[PDB]
Amino acid sequence: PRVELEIPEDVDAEQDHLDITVEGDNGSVTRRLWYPDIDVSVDGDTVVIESDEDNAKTMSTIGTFQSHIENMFHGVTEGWEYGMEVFYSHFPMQVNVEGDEVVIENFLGEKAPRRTTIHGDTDVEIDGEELTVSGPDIEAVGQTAADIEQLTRINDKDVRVFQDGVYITRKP
Amino acid sequence: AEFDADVIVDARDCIMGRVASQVAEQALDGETVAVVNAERAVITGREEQIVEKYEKRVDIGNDNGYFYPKRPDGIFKRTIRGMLPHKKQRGREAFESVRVYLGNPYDEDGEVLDGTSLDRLSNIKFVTLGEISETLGANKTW
Amino acid sequence: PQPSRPRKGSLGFGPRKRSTSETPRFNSWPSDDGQPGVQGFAGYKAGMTHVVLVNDEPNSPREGMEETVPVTVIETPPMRAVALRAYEDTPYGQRPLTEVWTDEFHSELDRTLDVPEDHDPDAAEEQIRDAHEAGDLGDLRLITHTVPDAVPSVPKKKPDVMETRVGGGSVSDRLDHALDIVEDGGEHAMNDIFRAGEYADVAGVTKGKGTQGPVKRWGVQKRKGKHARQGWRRRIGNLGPWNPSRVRSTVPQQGQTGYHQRTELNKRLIDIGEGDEPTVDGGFVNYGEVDGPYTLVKGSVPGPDKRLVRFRPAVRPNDQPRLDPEVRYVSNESNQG
Amino acid sequence: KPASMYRDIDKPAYTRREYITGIPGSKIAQHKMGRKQKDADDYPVQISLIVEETVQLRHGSLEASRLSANRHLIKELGEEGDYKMTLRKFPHQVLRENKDGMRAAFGKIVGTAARVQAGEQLFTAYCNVEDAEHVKEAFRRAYNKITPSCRIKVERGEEL
Amino acid sequence: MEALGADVTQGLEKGSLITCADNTGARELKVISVHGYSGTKNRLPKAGLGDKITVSVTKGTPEMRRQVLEAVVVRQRKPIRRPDGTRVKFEDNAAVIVDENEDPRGTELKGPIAREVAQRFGSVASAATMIV
RNA sequence: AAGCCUGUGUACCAGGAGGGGAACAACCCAGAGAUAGGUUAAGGUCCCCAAGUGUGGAUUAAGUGUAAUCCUCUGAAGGUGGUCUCGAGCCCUAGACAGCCGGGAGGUGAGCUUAGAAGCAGCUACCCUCUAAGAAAAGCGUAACAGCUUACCGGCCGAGGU
RNA sequence: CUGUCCCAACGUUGGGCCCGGUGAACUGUACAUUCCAGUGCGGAGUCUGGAGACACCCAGGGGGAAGCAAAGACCCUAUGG
RNA sequence: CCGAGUGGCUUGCUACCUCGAUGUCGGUUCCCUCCAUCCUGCCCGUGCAGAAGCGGGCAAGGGUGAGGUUGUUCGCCUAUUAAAGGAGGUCGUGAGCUGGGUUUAGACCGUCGUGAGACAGGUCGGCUGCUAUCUACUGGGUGUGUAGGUGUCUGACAAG
RNA sequence: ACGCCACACGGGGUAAGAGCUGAACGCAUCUAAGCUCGAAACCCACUUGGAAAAGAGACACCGCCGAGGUCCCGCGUACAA
Ligand SMILES: CC[C@H]1OC(=O)[C@H](C)[C@@H](O[C@H]2C[C@@](C)(OC)[C@@H](O)[C@H](C)O2)[C@H](C)[C@@H](O[C@@H]2O[C@H](C)C[C@H](N(C)C)[C@H]2O)[C@](C)(O)C[C@@H](C)CN(C)[C@H](C)[C@@H](O)[C@]1(C)O
Ligand SMILES: [Cl-]
Ligand SMILES: [Cl-]
Ligand SMILES: [Cl-]
Ligand SMILES: [Cl-]
Ligand SMILES: [Cl-]
Ligand SMILES: [Cl-]
Ligand SMILES: [Cl-]
Ligand SMILES: [K+]
Ligand SMILES: [Mg+2]
Ligand SMILES: [Mg+2]
Ligand SMILES: [Mg+2]
Ligand SMILES: [Mg+2]
Ligand SMILES: [Mg+2]
Ligand SMILES: [Mg+2]
Ligand SMILES: [Mg+2]
Ligand SMILES: [Mg+2]
Ligand SMILES: [Mg+2]
Ligand SMILES: [Mg+2]
Ligand SMILES: [Mg+2]
Ligand SMILES: [Mg+2]
Ligand SMILES: [Mg+2]
Ligand SMILES: [Mg+2]
Ligand SMILES: [Mg+2]
Ligand SMILES: [Mg+2]
Ligand SMILES: [Mg+2]
Ligand SMILES: [Mg+2]
Ligand code: NA
Ligand code: NA
Ligand code: NA
Ligand code: NA
Ligand code: NA
Ligand code: NA
Ligand code: NA
Ligand code: NA
Ligand code: NA
Ligand code: NA
Ligand code: NA
Ligand code: NA
Ligand code: NA
Ligand code: NA
Ligand code: NA
Ligand code: NA
Ligand code: NA
Ligand code: NA
Ligand SMILES: [Sr+2]
Ligand SMILES: [Sr+2]
Ligand SMILES: [Sr+2]
Ligand SMILES: [Sr+2]
Ligand SMILES: [Sr+2]
Ligand SMILES: [Sr+2]
Ligand SMILES: [Sr+2]
Ligand SMILES: [Sr+2]
Ligand SMILES: [Sr+2]
Ligand SMILES: [Sr+2]
Ligand SMILES: [Sr+2]
Ligand SMILES: [Sr+2]
Ligand SMILES: [Sr+2]
Ligand SMILES: [Sr+2]
Ligand SMILES: [Sr+2]
Ligand SMILES: [Sr+2]
Ligand SMILES: [Sr+2]
Ligand SMILES: [Sr+2]
Ligand SMILES: [Sr+2]
Ligand SMILES: [Sr+2]
Ligand SMILES: [Sr+2]
Ligand SMILES: [Sr+2]
Ligand SMILES: [Sr+2]
Ligand SMILES: [Sr+2]
Repeated sequence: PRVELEIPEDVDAEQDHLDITVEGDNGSVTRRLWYPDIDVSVDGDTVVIESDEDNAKTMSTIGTFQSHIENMFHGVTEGWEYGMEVFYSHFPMQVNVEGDEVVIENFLGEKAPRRTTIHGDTDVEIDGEELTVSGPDIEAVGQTAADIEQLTRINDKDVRVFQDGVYITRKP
Repeated sequence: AEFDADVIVDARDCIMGRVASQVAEQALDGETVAVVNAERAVITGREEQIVEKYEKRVDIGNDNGYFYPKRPDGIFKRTIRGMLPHKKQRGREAFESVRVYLGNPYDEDGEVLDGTSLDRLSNIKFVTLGEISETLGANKTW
Repeated sequence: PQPSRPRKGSLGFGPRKRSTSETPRFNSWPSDDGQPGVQGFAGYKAGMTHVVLVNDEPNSPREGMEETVPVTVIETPPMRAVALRAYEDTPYGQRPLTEVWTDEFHSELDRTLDVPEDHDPDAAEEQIRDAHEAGDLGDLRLITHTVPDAVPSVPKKKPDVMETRVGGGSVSDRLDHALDIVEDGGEHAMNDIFRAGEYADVAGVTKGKGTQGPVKRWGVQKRKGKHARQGWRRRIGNLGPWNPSRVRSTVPQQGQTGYHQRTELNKRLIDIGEGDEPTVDGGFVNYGEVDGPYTLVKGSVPGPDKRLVRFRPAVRPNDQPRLDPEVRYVSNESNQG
Repeated sequence: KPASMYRDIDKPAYTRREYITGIPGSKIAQHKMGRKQKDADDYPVQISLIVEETVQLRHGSLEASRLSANRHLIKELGEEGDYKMTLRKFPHQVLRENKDGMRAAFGKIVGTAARVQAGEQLFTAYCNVEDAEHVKEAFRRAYNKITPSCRIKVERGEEL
Repeated sequence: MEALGADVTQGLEKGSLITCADNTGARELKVISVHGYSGTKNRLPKAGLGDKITVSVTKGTPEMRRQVLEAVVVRQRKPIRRPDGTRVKFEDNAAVIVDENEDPRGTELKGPIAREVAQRFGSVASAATMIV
């Protein structure tokens, strides 16, 4: 099979070997698209994903590569953003960005600061009880958002009563 | 330290077992063989089960001993030994006229033996000898 | 149902054989951080005493109070880095590339080595720098030796030679740092490397006890009660089960005990001085009188009096350093009595 | 006692009651279920449970499977739902157990079983197109209580 | 437990008979167990100055005899080492009966107590006539 | 149940070599004077190891498997949108399947029961208007309302879907 | 009451170890540097597959040689005592 | 309930191996192992507020102890404990120990027998050989190989 | 020894598990390719042995008519020979 993705005018995509790079006004993203017998190439104004095989496993990856590339198109132009709300009940939670990692202090009254490093060129902006994670690589951004929510995970006690933590409010 | 090899084989991206099989045959026919870029030789399959097999070989042993190599260096050398009657005169002579190297210490580039090369564009389930050695705990000296 | 019980002795210090070199050989070095510097030193064990110290630990309820502490006195005269050996990184690990020697040699270094009469320091140095350009230079170390002659209590004059790694800033800088030391005469002291209050790892060849049985050597029980009168007193029950039909090397058996190399971790240096402040009245038993450069190590040190011991900056410290501890008293009371 | 002991047909047929005494009663409560006053022809759908391997099924298993199947039909169609089910096999084969070692080993009588050849109908139910999926569910529960793997086959019925 | 501020060589074992240094009515106490202790094969469980032990009353008033109670070791003959190096030893082995909250069951303590025990059990110490 | 016990017919071991089966009384080839050349049998042809890294085609991703027979080689009932292949029925460019947007309206909060019950406690009935649709309501939700959606209709999309 | 034990230590005498002299016995189908598995009359240093293995010598405690020692004293059998 | 299995710890069955002998039970001492996990680590569910639990998953690194009766294994009981898990190694281990039980020769009691005497009943007493040839391992030497010496190292592997 | 001293942290990769991106199947989906995490367990770290590693190693200096070694002698930080 073969699928043709016309690259946006705002964007220009180059590719060597199994690596594809996508650059736009919002940045650039490089990925590796390696799977048996699937050739990904840049044919002038379009990206081509093709293979001589058409079995379920091959069709699966082809459809997967497409979305990965379309997501890259969207990332280098409009960008990707996740919104988060920091909710707490008894202990005022302090969420700050320090260096290349977001730190959370006084979670549930804990003396030790919980933290996590930010993935890639992802940007985390905090304004009160609202957080916004954004960047060109949906992979990196999506993880950073998730990691922040995971950062306040609690297994010891009943989550229904202890609901403190930062949650994903808006998904792109 | 210098090895007058009548043949220099490049294992890069080549199926270890298939190369070994041919290198054994040649050493038994009087050829002095040198396998190069061992760290880049490859073996097909699911990495997790492959590693389990080689890890088991490391754990096995006792006082008598079962010394199994961890470096891609010896893994390949041992693979070859298993295809030679190394305890017989003729067999030990052949095995001893075969050496494996990390990278290529020669000026010539090795040759690729027919039917031993693997196509990375058609295969995703395979592993590198070097990757196995790192997993085994070897000190990446290559 | 036969209660559980840990085995007798550790399986990590074997085989329990006589050591090859009476001079200890570190098998690991500190990490490269601060400025370049020799990562070790050596001295000769003299004996023990105790010192009264002011509790240093900031987390101790006794902080600031008098505290008695055991101390092993080690004579640490100046040593001499006589050469700079360079290692190159190869597919088979590290290998010595070349060495840069000097001209100034101790009058009796020829009791152990065939001292150099003709050498080319720059030729060697050049080969090293070319290697560094190529990016094949492995760590850098100094050939070092002691001056037993400076220690009256030790009968030997024949110097003990060991190699000590040099760690530091950039390789270029520590390389230069090394060459400087050597060129001079190599003469350096405990001061140059250690400061009282830091933690050092001490290595040494333990006291020898010749052949000893399983009880003493491995810590197995003696026969008990009625069993102790039947003809067996200090022999283990059996050498193993019916199967496997062989004796495993893990069963505690007789053999050489002592005179093994040991590396004791995190030994606190209580004080580095010089003179005779630590000497005991009557003299250290089986040793003599201390009156020169010395070091006070907290606690015990492997080896008998007179043996060579090696110091190294702790490679795995647990506590932060509390420099120059206040020593309010050093006992000089006779050790005979 | 495990069925492994009696599931195979590795012994002569042993059914002659004129030469066998003290045979335990059957645990099978009924062979005709549902509305036994009605005919099988009065139904559009007819589904049978077919045994895929030749075997012996102890009366204890027949009852357990017959039970778990009809018990489901009751729960889903009511104690009088419009359906009828039949267990067509009867446990004729008498079973022994040797419970002195191998001396005079001929076993004492301990039970009865039915011999079923592969491809035979053990159970056959008749229902309306609506209750077709309910009878299929009763059989699924039934074949989980007899030794062999089975096929739930729809004989009279094509509303698919 | 809270550090003692002194090194101890346990001088007692399971089964040892010791003095009950109080006015509870129990004169002799038999050591049965050591709170928080876990030994090793063949090792007779040991207790020393400062430990909380379970005990049975061997000698004393009828009401007290045969009772299984908790207690605190206050004195022992085997030496203990203090921070300044000096060793400290007593004339006998003694313990004081205690309740769930570690308060002495009796009203008065007989004989001297070790200062180290005071650190651990304050209410016990604040009943001591002498503290050495 | 047994490498169990006890029959029966037969071939074999015993008393049967040699070839094969890793080894191995009775499994396969094979019944054998000596010596010599040749061709096969069982079995095998990537190396160890004589002969193929043989050809056309397909499947498998688990190292499944590379294990005729067997005390010896396990693998079961039950389950599987892992994947490949074949058949039947129905829907679909008069636009299907799914997703997204929009609409989801009135008589009337049906009657009854009830202080109240207004799709949704229970009982009965389950009717007709506007219209391109829209139940006397399929599932949550409320003290009861509210609220959120399923059915149902319209658009966007565009090719197979079930 | 105590080293029976916790829990072992040091010491004493005679051996043990090295040297001169004296100088046996048990045991021996052969071969034999083995180890892990397998196989086999079902409990192999010797068969099969691998692994390991440079030779000789000293001291040791006894895991294996289904170790050495005695034609099983249990059990059954004998037209035995 | 019924149905399907895995293990080879119990018991039973069989009679293949040894009757010109493969030393018993229990205990002890010393070594290795298995996981069907008692504790410890990391997790999932809860009839999960918390605390304390109950159930389940990965997981064998380490730990799993001291005592009273009994020859006991097993088991009962006590106080401690994070917990005081189970099993294999000729039911590991007598050319290592012990010798309390079973099971010689002495004796008593009960039951049986005309009796000698018997008991899958109880009870008191009642023996533990050998100088290691080979192999195995723990430690110590002498030689040869690598191919003049001194000193310093490297690290394939190996152990925890 | 009954006395005294010392015996990590941290990295890397995983299991169960928590997730991200994501298709087969326009949706959904932690999984099919890819990825972020995550056990006292695995690897590294750390300690001990280790030129007989038969690819039997490296470096520096001394020496081949003399470097060095053995015997001898006085002794032990060593030791049954
Ligand atoms: C103290 C010295 C004596 O030594 C003994 O008494 C031993 C402890 C004795 O042992 C004693 C003591 C004891 C407890 O066994 C250790 C007992 O069961 C036997 C019967 O007698 C041995 C082990 C017996 O040999 C054993 O004979 C058993 C019947 C079978 C067993 N093996 C094969 C299972 C076997 O080793 C044996 C039958 O005596 C061996 C026979 C070859 C030679 N004897 C006759 C000699 C002359 C001995 O008398 C002796 C050397 O003078
Ligand atoms: Cl090994
Ligand atoms: Cl061979
Ligand atoms: Cl692949
Ligand atoms: Cl003992
Ligand atoms: Cl206790
Ligand atoms: Cl014939
Ligand atoms: Cl494999
Ligand atoms: K016998
Ligand atoms: Mg809780
Ligand atoms: Mg003294
Ligand atoms: Mg004094
Ligand atoms: Mg005990
Ligand atoms: Mg015959
Ligand atoms: Mg060939
Ligand atoms: Mg397989
Ligand atoms: Mg006989
Ligand atoms: Mg008899
Ligand atoms: Mg024997
Ligand atoms: Mg498990
Ligand atoms: Mg273990
Ligand atoms: Mg046994
Ligand atoms: Mg034995
Ligand atoms: Mg014996
Ligand atoms: Mg003996
Ligand atoms: Mg008795
Ligand atoms: Mg008796
Ligand atoms: Na492979
Ligand atoms: Na190994
Ligand atoms: Na004796
Ligand atoms: Na034995
Ligand atoms: Na009978
Ligand atoms: Na014949
Ligand atoms: Na054969
Ligand atoms: Na396989
Ligand atoms: Na004594
Ligand atoms: Na032996
Ligand atoms: Na079974
Ligand atoms: Na025993
Ligand atoms: Na464990
Ligand atoms: Na008991
Ligand atoms: Na045995
Ligand atoms: Na015994
Ligand atoms: Na004995
Ligand atoms: Na980790
Ligand atoms: Sr070939
Ligand atoms: Sr050294
Ligand atoms: Sr080392
Ligand atoms: Sr004895
Ligand atoms: Sr054996
Ligand atoms: Sr039969
Ligand atoms: Sr079934
Ligand atoms: Sr081929
Ligand atoms: Sr083909
Ligand atoms: Sr068998
Ligand atoms: Sr089979
Ligand atoms: Sr199945
Ligand atoms: Sr001996
Ligand atoms: Sr497991
Ligand atoms: Sr747990
Ligand atoms: Sr038993
Ligand atoms: Sr009992
Ligand atoms: Sr045991
Ligand atoms: Sr006895
Ligand atoms: Sr009895
Ligand atoms: Sr009796
Ligand atoms: Sr030779
Ligand atoms: Sr996962
Ligand atoms: Sr060498």
